[PDB]
Amino acid sequence: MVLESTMVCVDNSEYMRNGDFLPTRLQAQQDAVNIVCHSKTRSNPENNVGLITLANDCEVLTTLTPDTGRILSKLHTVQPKGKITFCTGIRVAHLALKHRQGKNHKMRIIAFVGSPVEDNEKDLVKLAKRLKKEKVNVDIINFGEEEVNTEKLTAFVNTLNGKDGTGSHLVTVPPGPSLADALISSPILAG
Amino acid sequence: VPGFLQQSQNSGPGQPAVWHRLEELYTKKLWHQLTLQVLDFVQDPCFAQGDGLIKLYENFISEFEHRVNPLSLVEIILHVVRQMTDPNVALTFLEKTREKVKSSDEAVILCKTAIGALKLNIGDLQVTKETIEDVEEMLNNLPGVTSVHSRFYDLSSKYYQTIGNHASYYKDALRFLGCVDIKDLPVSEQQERAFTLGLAGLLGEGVFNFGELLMHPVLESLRNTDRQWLIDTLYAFNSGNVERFQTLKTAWGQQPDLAANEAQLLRKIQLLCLMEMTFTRPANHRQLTFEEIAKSAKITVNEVELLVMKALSVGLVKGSIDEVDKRVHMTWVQPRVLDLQQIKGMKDRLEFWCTDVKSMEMLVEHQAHDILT
Amino acid sequence: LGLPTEAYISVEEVHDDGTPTSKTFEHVTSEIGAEEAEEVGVEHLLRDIKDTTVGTLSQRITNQV
Repeated sequence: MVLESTMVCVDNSEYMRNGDFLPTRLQAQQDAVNIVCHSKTRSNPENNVGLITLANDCEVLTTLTPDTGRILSKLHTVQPKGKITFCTGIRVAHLALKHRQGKNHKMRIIAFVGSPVEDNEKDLVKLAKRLKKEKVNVDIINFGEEEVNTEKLTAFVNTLNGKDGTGSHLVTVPPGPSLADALISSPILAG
Repeated sequence: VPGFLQQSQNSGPGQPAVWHRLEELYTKKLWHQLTLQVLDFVQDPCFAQGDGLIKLYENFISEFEHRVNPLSLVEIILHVVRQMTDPNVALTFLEKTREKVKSSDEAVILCKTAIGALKLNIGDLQVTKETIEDVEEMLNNLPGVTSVHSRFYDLSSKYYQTIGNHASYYKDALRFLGCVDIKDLPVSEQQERAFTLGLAGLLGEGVFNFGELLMHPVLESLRNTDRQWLIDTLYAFNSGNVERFQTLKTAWGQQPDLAANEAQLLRKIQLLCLMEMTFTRPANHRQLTFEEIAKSAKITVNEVELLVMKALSVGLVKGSIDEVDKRVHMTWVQPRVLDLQQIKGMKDRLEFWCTDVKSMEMLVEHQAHDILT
Repeated sequence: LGLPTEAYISVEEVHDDGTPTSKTFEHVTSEIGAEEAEEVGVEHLLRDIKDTTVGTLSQRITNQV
């Protein structure tokens, strides 16, 4: 029922070659974003979702579109390469869902961090406070398990939803070969 | 796998820990971390003979991994081939790995460069030349691939050092040095490279700059004390000083290639002297005479005409020759690198020019204000 | 004091000492033209400051100065 413009930040880095998480982390994350996009569309028919990659620098593949077929189709040919630039990717996503189609919609970022983040704590907390001022929620998935912990991510999310904001999230998934869609249950339902 | 790794463990110091780490990475199915570890592994054994046995293990990895960076795969394969010491099996292994990667690109180029380097010691005109030509087009609107560019330019530089194309070697060496923007290379290596580049510049067929070579802020700074005669002769060439060249003859006379090529060096320095004279003379006179050119270049008056004609033909200077009056009217000399004092002089000249422009603008405005308000 | 448009085209630049080939922008001549309707509309709207004086006056202001 709630209007939400949610931009997905997918990680097509070189650590996605790893087969630890089911048939390659790339395919696991493909299924995960499939379920997340379907969940958003089912939650609201007018809800619009987009796609951004976190490759060498960044790349926007599909801006906010109510349909999901184009997003899924573009998801193919997302072959991994390069490192991950979390700060730049999130800033680009922030700009993209600042230039919304409908200003009454809410603003959200679902990020799939399946690789270490090389951004210091200070820059990440600065980004956290800026996004809190701009009223953005960041659902972060600690995919990949390259650190599978508060790899400078729990600080990010807690800074976001500080003072009982309960807006952001950080779902950490173990390397257990279980479908990432099967694992995700917090943001989809109890958002 | 288990017994193979246990038996191979006894090959170098501290190996068991790294072998256990590799086993853990493989079991956890972390292909890329395994790839980084494998790339770092080869550096340990000085002889690097164990790598000659890890061929089977890497084959098994890449068989059902087939996702890891084929660039890194080619790097580790390059190390394995370097360990391997028989050219025929080396060639076959390189061909098979090239077929294996193919689709990746940026690693096929590395494999071709490896083939060229391997075959350079044995036969050039049949493989090396056409391979250098072949690796030319995939390098297209795709810069910053230093990882392959450095190897390619090193191979080309070696080929041109052979054969005897000093100018092409000069171009390729400059390109390699630029591609490896950070230095991070042994001082001995970069010093030898500086010496070779200076010699190639001196002996080149059509390279008269000696203005950016002298100030190359990466190489000439490292030959400043060991072999200073190269820098000294480069300065002499840049300033077109035939007398300094002749005096320094003693220093470079020990170099066999330079000693063999004496007439070419002499003509190059003489042309540089003509250029320097034209540049030094003010623009308003810029009208040299046969006796002056002869005195400056240490050649008789008769050869002045041929020297000036060679300069004009190559394109160093533009002008004409008037034998009746025994003069040369130079109208344009090649641009050269200038220091900060000369830049400030250019700034002052610009100041004069702008002052004149403003004066005339004010004159016209004041005089014609009546018609233009 | 000049035209308001500058045109650039992306081109690959090969150096001799700068070595790496970068993508640089190369200038291209740009001018302003108009169809008949556009010219009519612009001339109608140009009742802000109109001074034709095609003679020596304009040949002194539009150029020289």
